[PDB]
Amino acid sequence: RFASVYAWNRKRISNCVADYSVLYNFAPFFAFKCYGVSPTKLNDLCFTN
Amino acid sequence: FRVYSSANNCTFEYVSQPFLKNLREFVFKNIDG
Repeated sequence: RFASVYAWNRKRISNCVADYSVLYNFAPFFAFKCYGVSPTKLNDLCFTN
Repeated sequence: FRVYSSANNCTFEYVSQPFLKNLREFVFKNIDG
């Protein structure tokens, strides 16, 4: 169950290997728009949170 | 049994597998965080 638009549910992702490749398998994606980065090379970077 | 103090809001979590005629030596230091 998702939260309201004003009470947007926030979660912090730290200390874990990010397989940004299973973000798929969920839908055809009405929108999958990435800003400032590319959808493919997300696996070529590492971040803090 | 596990009350150090109140008003704790740590989001980050961390490691496990606890540490422990019985001289237990240890050492602690910080280096640029």
